Amino acid sequence: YAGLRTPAESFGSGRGQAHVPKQDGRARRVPQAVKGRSAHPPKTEKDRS
Amino acid sequence: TELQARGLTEKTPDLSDEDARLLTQRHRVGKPQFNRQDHHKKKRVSTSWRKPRGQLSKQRRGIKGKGDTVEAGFRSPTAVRGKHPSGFEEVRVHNVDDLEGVDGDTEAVRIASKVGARKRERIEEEAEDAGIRVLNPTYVEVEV
Amino acid sequence: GISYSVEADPDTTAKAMLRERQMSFKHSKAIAREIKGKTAGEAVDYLEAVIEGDQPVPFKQHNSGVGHKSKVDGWDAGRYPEKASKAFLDLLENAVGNADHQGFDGEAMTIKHVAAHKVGEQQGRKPRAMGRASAWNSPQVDVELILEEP
Amino acid sequence: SVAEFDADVIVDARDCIMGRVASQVAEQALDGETVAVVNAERAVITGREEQIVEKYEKRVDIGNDNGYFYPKRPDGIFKRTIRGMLPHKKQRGREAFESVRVYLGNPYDEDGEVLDGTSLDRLSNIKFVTLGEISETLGANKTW
RNA sequence: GCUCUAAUUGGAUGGAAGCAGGGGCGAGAGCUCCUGUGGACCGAUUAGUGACGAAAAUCCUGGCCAUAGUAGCAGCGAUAG
RNA sequence: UCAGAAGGGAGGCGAAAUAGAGCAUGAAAUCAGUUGGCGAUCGAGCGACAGGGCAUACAAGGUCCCUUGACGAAUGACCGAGACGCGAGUCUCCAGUAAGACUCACGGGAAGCCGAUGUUCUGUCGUACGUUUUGAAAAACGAGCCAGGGAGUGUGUCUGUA
Ligand SMILES: [Cl-]
Ligand SMILES: [Cl-]
Ligand SMILES: [Cl-]
Ligand SMILES: [Cl-]
Ligand SMILES: [Cl-]
Ligand SMILES: [Cl-]
Ligand SMILES: [Cl-]
Ligand SMILES: [Cl-]
Ligand SMILES: [Cl-]
Ligand SMILES: [Mg+2]
Ligand SMILES: [Mg+2]
Ligand SMILES: [Mg+2]
Ligand SMILES: [Mg+2]
Ligand SMILES: [Mg+2]
Ligand SMILES: [Mg+2]
Ligand SMILES: [Mg+2]
Ligand SMILES: [Mg+2]
Ligand SMILES: [Mg+2]
Ligand SMILES: [Mg+2]
Ligand SMILES: [Mg+2]
Ligand SMILES: [Mg+2]
Ligand SMILES: [Mg+2]
Ligand SMILES: [Mg+2]
Ligand SMILES: [Mg+2]
Ligand SMILES: [Mg+2]
Ligand code: NA
Ligand code: NA
Ligand code: NA
Ligand code: NA
Ligand code: NA
Ligand code: NA
Ligand code: NA
Ligand code: NA
Ligand code: NA
Ligand code: NA
Ligand code: NA
Ligand code: NA
Ligand code: NA
Ligand code: NA
Repeated sequence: YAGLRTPAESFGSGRGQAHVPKQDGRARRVPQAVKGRSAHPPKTEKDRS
Repeated sequence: TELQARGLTEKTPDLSDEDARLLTQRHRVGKPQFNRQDHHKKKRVSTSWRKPRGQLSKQRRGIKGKGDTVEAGFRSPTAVRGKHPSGFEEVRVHNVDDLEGVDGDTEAVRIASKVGARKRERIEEEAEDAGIRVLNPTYVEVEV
Repeated sequence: GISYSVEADPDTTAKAMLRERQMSFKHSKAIAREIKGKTAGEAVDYLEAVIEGDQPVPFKQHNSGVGHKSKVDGWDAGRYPEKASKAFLDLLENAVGNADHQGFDGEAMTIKHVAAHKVGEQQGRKPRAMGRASAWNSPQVDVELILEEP
Repeated sequence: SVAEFDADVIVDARDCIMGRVASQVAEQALDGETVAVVNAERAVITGREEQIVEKYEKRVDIGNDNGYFYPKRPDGIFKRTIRGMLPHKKQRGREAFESVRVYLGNPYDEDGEVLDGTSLDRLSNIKFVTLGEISETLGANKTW
């Protein structure tokens, strides 16, 4: 759940801003966002044997 | 009181006639800078070469004046490729044992930057004695 | 802050600095430019006339909308920035005092080096219409002065 | 104007075809020669006077705020004709052009020389005009 | 070319990494040296490992220049010194 | 010194204070001052390649210029003689000769000298980049600038391959 705990929403068009989820005026959750989730992270379920 | 380099700094390799010709050719022909397209137009774009990928890229399309693109036709002659300008082949040296097997006729030695002065002093004396030029010699104070 | 950007001979020179002055950096740049090469005493007399409004300081760089001045020579735009001028007077009073204490003749020493540097901003916000605020900031200025014997 | 130009060549344009002279004067000036064209008013343009005059009148007429400043006088017209045969915006071109001067009459002591191929035979031709005539029609003040 | 693991093997307070400026090699990705700064760590070969390479997404965050000594600090039936 | 528990100067400590307090290192964008080059008659994808000028402590590159000579691919003459053409000119011989890029040798020379680097000038070519598009310099879309961040991953099953 790292980077996913946030109800950040995108405003969509009309503010002259990219459509990126924001909460309290800061980008959140998406992998290109600082504090956003890791897109393809290491995973415990991987078989390393 | 003047600065003088340790070792045989004037030593030159013995090259076959054809190698010396190819060395002279490489030096004469040279090559383009092969800097990345438009690196001079944007500070965030550095000179390090990247193949131009743009469908419309002038350089990719081979438009004269937009710079040559990296291609095998540009490689230096096999015989001379990688030689120091002097014509020596370089051998990288981290210590005294590294000097073993080095032919001071065809090879000069380059002491790694990390190697300290104490070990450098020893490497440089052993190299001179073995007839091997040090490309990056210490400069020491000596009389006029 | 800054350090002295020019080397100076302790025997032939005296030094002074202002730190973090809240005053126009643009005015400071213009003043430095104009007093460099003057005698300490000359600079003092100059700045006092600026404060009185008898002498314009040429604005050669930050000139937008600035009205022309007849006393400006070889240029057009000038102004009378008294605040920064007063601070330069403090800078000169210190420098000349430092100099006197070292046994030089302070007023007669040449200004070898004078330069202003924007060392920061004191930050503020100004409420605007439509529920937004925008920057309302104060420049912070260091200036170095090196006096040198003729 | 009255400045005493020192010319390696003095050309007499009297009864000569303006463009054929200009072409030759252009090439010489680019070749390093300083040139004075003399008796410009008596220089000649072949063809039908009425269409010739319309063309030059159109050039006086055209213009705007940015401006098209076309000379009415015979020396001016000749000068401009030569400028059209020089890369006068490039450095070597502007230099050549400034090495050329055109004169009404002949301010020199010596007669000029007649360039090969430029001379018009008045006994063989009635359809042509003198620059002087064109200028008068254009409204120039006649000082020659 | 990047990370960390392993084996083999090296460098460093007689100055490691990083950084700035500069010299050499490679078609090139990039390698390497010198000087200054820095003041404690750093490689090479082989076999692995992967949160591994950016000029772009009205991309994200932070910093910063021009804009500019510019707009506003007048306007309101309360013009106030 | 100062209105001064500020700040500045001088001084002290320490290997170091450019370790002086949000103080290890201290990039870029960028600012002040200053150096080199250009510069108030002149034209705009900012460059690539070639060539000039001015500038350059050492180090890590050491080449380079001129006369002569040797070698000498393709190509390849003048003049002269003979013949032809109304003429521009051509043919035959001199002759595959002289010449001919690179490379080398003798002699002489350069030390801002050669390379290289900064800037500028001249020549040739040149309307960014990425994307959308049949067609983009586009009056199609995106970005003010820089740094850092930012996109084929795991399990299961199936099918190939080494
Ligand atoms: Cl290859
Ligand atoms: Cl400012
Ligand atoms: Cl100004
Ligand atoms: Cl006009
Ligand atoms: Cl032109
Ligand atoms: Cl006729
Ligand atoms: Cl060769
Ligand atoms: Cl020989
Ligand atoms: Cl993939
Ligand atoms: Mg996170
Ligand atoms: Mg290169
Ligand atoms: Mg760049
Ligand atoms: Mg070392
Ligand atoms: Mg060393
Ligand atoms: Mg105004
Ligand atoms: Mg409100
Ligand atoms: Mg090994
Ligand atoms: Mg891309
Ligand atoms: Mg931002
Ligand atoms: Mg404005
Ligand atoms: Mg009233
Ligand atoms: Mg620090
Ligand atoms: Mg001028
Ligand atoms: Mg369409
Ligand atoms: Mg990155
Ligand atoms: Na939360
Ligand atoms: Na697992
Ligand atoms: Na200005
Ligand atoms: Na004036
Ligand atoms: Na005046
Ligand atoms: Na005609
Ligand atoms: Na006109
Ligand atoms: Na935006
Ligand atoms: Na140059
Ligand atoms: Na698109
Ligand atoms: Na495009
Ligand atoms: Na268009
Ligand atoms: Na902005
Ligand atoms: Na990635």
